[PDB]
Amino acid sequence: AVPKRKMSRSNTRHRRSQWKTVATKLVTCANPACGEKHLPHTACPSCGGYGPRGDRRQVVEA
Amino acid sequence: PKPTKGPRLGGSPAHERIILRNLASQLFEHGRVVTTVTKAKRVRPLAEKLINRAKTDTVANRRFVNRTITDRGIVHILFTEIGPRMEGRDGGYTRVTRIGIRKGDNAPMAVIEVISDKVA
Amino acid sequence: MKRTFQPSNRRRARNHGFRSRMSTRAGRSILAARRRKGRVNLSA
Amino acid sequence: ARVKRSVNAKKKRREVLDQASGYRGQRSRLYRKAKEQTLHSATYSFRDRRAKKGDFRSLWIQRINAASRAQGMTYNRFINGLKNAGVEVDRKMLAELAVSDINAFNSLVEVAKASQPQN
Amino acid sequence: MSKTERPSRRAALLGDRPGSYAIARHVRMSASKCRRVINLVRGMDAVDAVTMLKFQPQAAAEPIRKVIASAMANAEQTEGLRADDLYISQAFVDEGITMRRIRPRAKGSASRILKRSAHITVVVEPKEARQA
RNA sequence: GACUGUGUGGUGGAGUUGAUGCGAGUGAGAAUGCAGGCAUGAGUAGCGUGUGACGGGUGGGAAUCCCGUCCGCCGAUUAUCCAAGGGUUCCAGGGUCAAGUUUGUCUGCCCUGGGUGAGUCGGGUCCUAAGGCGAGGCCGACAGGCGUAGUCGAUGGGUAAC
RNA sequence: GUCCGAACCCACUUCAGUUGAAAAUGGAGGGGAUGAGUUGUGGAUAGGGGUGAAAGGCCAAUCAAACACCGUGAUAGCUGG
RNA sequence: GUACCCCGGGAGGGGAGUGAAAGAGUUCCUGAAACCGGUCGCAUGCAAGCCGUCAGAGCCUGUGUGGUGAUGGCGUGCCUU
Ligand SMILES: [Mg+2]
Ligand SMILES: [Mg+2]
Ligand SMILES: [Mg+2]
Ligand SMILES: [Mg+2]
Ligand SMILES: [Mg+2]
Ligand SMILES: [Mg+2]
Ligand SMILES: [Mg+2]
Ligand SMILES: [Mg+2]
Ligand SMILES: [Mg+2]
Ligand SMILES: [Mg+2]
Ligand SMILES: [Mg+2]
Ligand SMILES: [Mg+2]
Ligand SMILES: [Mg+2]
Ligand SMILES: [Mg+2]
Ligand SMILES: [Mg+2]
Ligand SMILES: [Mg+2]
Ligand SMILES: [Mg+2]
Ligand SMILES: [Mg+2]
Ligand SMILES: [Mg+2]
Ligand SMILES: [Mg+2]
Ligand SMILES: [Mg+2]
Ligand SMILES: [Mg+2]
Ligand SMILES: [Mg+2]
Ligand SMILES: [Mg+2]
Ligand SMILES: [Mg+2]
Ligand SMILES: [Mg+2]
Ligand SMILES: [Mg+2]
Ligand SMILES: [Mg+2]
Ligand SMILES: [Mg+2]
Ligand SMILES: [Mg+2]
Ligand SMILES: [Mg+2]
Ligand SMILES: [Mg+2]
Ligand SMILES: [Mg+2]
Ligand SMILES: [Mg+2]
Ligand SMILES: [Mg+2]
Ligand SMILES: [Mg+2]
Ligand SMILES: [Mg+2]
Ligand SMILES: [Mg+2]
Ligand SMILES: [Mg+2]
Ligand SMILES: [Mg+2]
Ligand SMILES: [Mg+2]
Ligand SMILES: [Mg+2]
Ligand SMILES: [Mg+2]
Ligand SMILES: [Mg+2]
Ligand SMILES: [Mg+2]
Ligand SMILES: [Mg+2]
Ligand SMILES: [Mg+2]
Ligand SMILES: [Mg+2]
Ligand SMILES: [Mg+2]
Ligand SMILES: [Mg+2]
Ligand SMILES: [Mg+2]
Ligand SMILES: [Mg+2]
Ligand SMILES: [Zn+2]
Repeated sequence: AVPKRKMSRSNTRHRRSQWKTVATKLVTCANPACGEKHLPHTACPSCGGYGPRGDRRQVVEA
Repeated sequence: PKPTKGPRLGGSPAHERIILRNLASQLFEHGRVVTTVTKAKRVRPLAEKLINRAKTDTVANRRFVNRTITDRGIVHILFTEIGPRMEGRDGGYTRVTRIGIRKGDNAPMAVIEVISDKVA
Repeated sequence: MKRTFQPSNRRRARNHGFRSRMSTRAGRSILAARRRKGRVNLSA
Repeated sequence: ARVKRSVNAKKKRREVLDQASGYRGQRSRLYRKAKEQTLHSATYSFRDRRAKKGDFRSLWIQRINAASRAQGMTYNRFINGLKNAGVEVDRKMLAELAVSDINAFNSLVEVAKASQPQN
Repeated sequence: MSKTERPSRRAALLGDRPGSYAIARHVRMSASKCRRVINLVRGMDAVDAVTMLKFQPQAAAEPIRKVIASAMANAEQTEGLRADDLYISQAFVDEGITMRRIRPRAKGSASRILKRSAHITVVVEPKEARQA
C-alpha cells in the first residue's frame, strides 16, 4: 500500500509529538565522600561503589 | 539448570551453551567479569552449580567439573581457591551489579563476581 | 552474471585505436570531427 | 528587451496570501491553495451579504412573534393590525422595541388589537 | 535604513537581561533527533542538565551537554554568574546544511539519502529570572 | 478592476521617479511541462548468508581499533601463486570534514614521503597459424573491391639458473 | 553421441525474492557429464544486412529490421497546454 | 581573512580586535517563498468539519484597532474535457 494523500500538518504533528524520551532520573550517591549522581541500582561511575552508607562495596575500579 | 525460555544468546542455542560455559570459565579465571546484564544473570546459576560441585574435592568431582570449563587450570583454581573459600556458604557464591550502558549499542552492562570475603 | 563489457586492451586498440581509425576514410573523418569538437581523446 | 517576471508576479501573490491570512493548513501558506479558497470566500461573501437581509428579517420576526404572543396575539394578526392601523414601523424597529421598550411594544400590540377587523 | 542598535543574538535572546548563551552550528546530527533531547533539557537547572545528559542514552545528549557547558562558561566569564545558580532559560534546534547522497537499490534504482545537520542554541540565565 | 500612496517604519547599499511618446524575450496554477530547493510517507522499511566471549591497552570518546587468552568457522578452499583486468589501492608516518549502510582512535579513505633492480622468469630483439594489411597488379563511373611479391599477427613453435 | 556420479555446462519442478543480495538470482531437488562436450585467447561475418540443430531467436541489460548522428523544429483531421 | 583570552578533542560558539558596516567572517553583496523551529496571545479533549462565509458571546489587547473564536445559519475543491 501507498499513502494516498499528503498528511496534513495537524495529523503529522499529532503523530510526531509522541516520538519522545523520558529524562533519566539519577540518584545521589550514598557515599558522603562522593555525593555524585548515578543511576538507581547501579554502581556510581565516580566513586565506583555500591550499597548504603555502611556497606559501600567497590564495584568499578574507576 | 533452568532453560532460557526466550530466544538464546548468540543466535543459536549451541552458541549460547558455548558462551555460557566460556563466560563461567572466564569468571572463575579472573574473579570478576563485565559481561552485560542478561549474560551475567544467565551465567550465574551455572557458575554457582559449578562452585557448589567444587566445594567438595574428589577426583570424580574434578572430572565432572572438567566436563564443563574444560581448562584444567581453571578447574584447579575452582577446586583450590574458590572452593575452600565457600566452606560455610550455603549458595550465593556470586553477585551481579549493574554498571551503566554501552555507548555503542546501549547494552545495559553489569559485572558478575565471585564472593571474595570468607563467610566466617 | 556475465555482463556486456569484458575488457581486453588488445581488442580495444585494434578496434577503436588511432591506427584503426586512420586506416579507413570514415575513421579519418571521425578523427577530424572529434578534433573540430575539441575532444582530448581522439581515439581509444 | 528581456523581462523578468518576478517583480510583477509577486504582487497578486502577496494580495491573495494577505486575503487568506486566517485560513487553516495550506490555505494560508500556499498561493495556489489560498487562491482557490478566496474564490469560494468571495462567492460565499456575495451570497451571504444578500442572505443577511433575510436572516435578520427572520430574527426580527421571531422576536416580534415571541413578544406579541406574550400578549396573546400571534405575529400575523399583529402585523395585519399594524397595517390596518396605518403604523409603518418596520420589522427591526419593532424587534428593538420588543427587546428594549417592552411597554411601547405592548402599546403597539394594543393598537393592533384595536385595529383588528374583529371578524 | 541601516544605522545603530544593529541586531545581535544576545539582544534577541536576552535583551539587557543577565545571562549568556552558546550556539553549536553544523552539528552532524538530525534536527529532530536533537530536539528529542532539547525538549527534555529545556527549563532545567544547568548543572542538573549537564549531569543528566552525562547519563542520557541518546547520542544527541553529548553535543547538547557540551553546548550547555559552553553557555555556562560564557555566563561565568562575562557576567560573573556562578554555574550553580544558572538555569536553561531557552533551548532550541534549527536545521543546518543537508547533504544529498545516493543509496543503490534493487533493479538499478538509486534512492536519495539525506544527511542532515542541526544548530543548537542554549540560553542560560540566573535562577532569580525564573519568576520574572 | 488589473492594482496602488507624493503615508510611515525596518532591512539594504547604487541607482532611479513623474510627464509624454517609442519598442517588447510584457504578466503563469495546471502541459504525467523543465531546473533547483523542500515537505509527505517517517524517525517508518532496510543496514546485503554467519559466532563470538573476555582480560588488558590506547583515547576527549571503544560492542565495532590494537594486544593477549579462550571459543567457533573455512580447508579441492574463507589457503597459496599466476593470467586477464585494475593502476599506486602496496609500505611508513600524520589525520577523522567527506566516503564506510552503525560507531570508529580504524580503513582498500585523505595527506606527506617512500617502495617495483633480471644475459637465463613473462613479452620484444626470432618463427609462423587464423586473420589483417598489401609494391606492382587485376577489377570498379567516382568512392572503392580483391590480391601477387611481401609484411605483420599468439592463443602455438624456439629459447641459457638454481 | 553407453550407465551411475563431482568439477564443469545446463535450467525441469518447487519455495523464497519480486522498491530483490541480484534490471533474471538464491535454497532444495533436477538434465548432460568421452562428447553433436565444455572452456581460454585472438580472429571473421553488419542493419533489409549478418547469424540462426528455426524460437522471428540473437546481433552490447527492451530487435517483425540494432545503435549514433544528420534531413529535423519529420508529420499527426488526434490528446494536452 | 579575526592577534590574544575562555568553554570544547575538535567543530562551533563567547569576549576582544580590524572595518563605515562582521547579522559583510570566506557556505562571506542583497537574502524572497516553500520548509523547520523557540517564545507570547486566544481557541481546542461530547466532537461528523471542500475547512470557508454571514451572524456572534467570551478572552487578550487597546499600539482604543487589532488578534483569537465558543456557538448559530448557509455551503460538495481547481483545471481540463
Ligand atoms: Mg487521526
Ligand atoms: Mg522452554
Ligand atoms: Mg538478535
Ligand atoms: Mg550443534
Ligand atoms: Mg558491453
Ligand atoms: Mg417560529
Ligand atoms: Mg524604502
Ligand atoms: Mg546492477
Ligand atoms: Mg515612461
Ligand atoms: Mg513570456
Ligand atoms: Mg510559479
Ligand atoms: Mg523537480
Ligand atoms: Mg520527513
Ligand atoms: Mg520505534
Ligand atoms: Mg507505517
Ligand atoms: Mg514498524
Ligand atoms: Mg526493522
Ligand atoms: Mg550479517
Ligand atoms: Mg560484526
Ligand atoms: Mg584478536
Ligand atoms: Mg571446522
Ligand atoms: Mg581430501
Ligand atoms: Mg603493473
Ligand atoms: Mg598515496
Ligand atoms: Mg585511490
Ligand atoms: Mg595500506
Ligand atoms: Mg560513519
Ligand atoms: Mg587511522
Ligand atoms: Mg595508515
Ligand atoms: Mg625479421
Ligand atoms: Mg597470411
Ligand atoms: Mg597500390
Ligand atoms: Mg620475416
Ligand atoms: Mg612478430
Ligand atoms: Mg554418455
Ligand atoms: Mg567456470
Ligand atoms: Mg522455465
Ligand atoms: Mg513466487
Ligand atoms: Mg543418460
Ligand atoms: Mg574482431
Ligand atoms: Mg510464430
Ligand atoms: Mg539484448
Ligand atoms: Mg523499416
Ligand atoms: Mg525538409
Ligand atoms: Mg507538431
Ligand atoms: Mg484526454
Ligand atoms: Mg557612511
Ligand atoms: Mg543585515
Ligand atoms: Mg548560503
Ligand atoms: Mg548573505
Ligand atoms: Mg467541551
Ligand atoms: Mg449530519
Ligand atoms: Zn559515588
